[PDB]
Amino acid sequence: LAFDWDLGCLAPPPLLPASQLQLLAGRPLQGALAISPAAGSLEPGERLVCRVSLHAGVTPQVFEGEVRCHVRIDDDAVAEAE
Amino acid sequence: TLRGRILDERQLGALRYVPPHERAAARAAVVAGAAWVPPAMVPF
Amino acid sequence: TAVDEFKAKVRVIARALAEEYKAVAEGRHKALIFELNRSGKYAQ
Repeated sequence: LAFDWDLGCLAPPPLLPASQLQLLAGRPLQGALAISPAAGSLEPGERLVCRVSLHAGVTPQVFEGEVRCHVRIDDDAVAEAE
Repeated sequence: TLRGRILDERQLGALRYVPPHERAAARAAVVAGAAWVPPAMVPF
Repeated sequence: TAVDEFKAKVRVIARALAEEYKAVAEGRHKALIFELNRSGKYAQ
């Protein structure tokens, strides 16, 4: 399974430098969410640890967001096996 | 789904907005540093 | 010694503040305060 990570409204602005936190302006989270594996392949019956880290900004906030993880069959891997 | 409370230092010290479910953790984080604050390097 | 250390650090911070003051009247001062809070340099 190919595992990709997406943030609906939680995306970081294109962790964050402390001096340049103004990039968080206009962003719903007012933080930077990141996950250690952005997109990794995974063998069957293999458990993967994913570290979700939040670096918050200067504005107090209460967030109840949703983070999506997309899982697809690894065509490259199965083709390699064949 | 991830839910969290980014709270100011004053609000944390007074426990102004921490939910009762997590007030113990909030008091812990206030009295004894339990959350990291990456300092990086100062501009000046 | 501590007073001299404070004076030196304050002089450096004030030179940085003067650079930011050059960047961007009373409206200017309010905007600079707001921008410092937004950027988080005020936290440091």
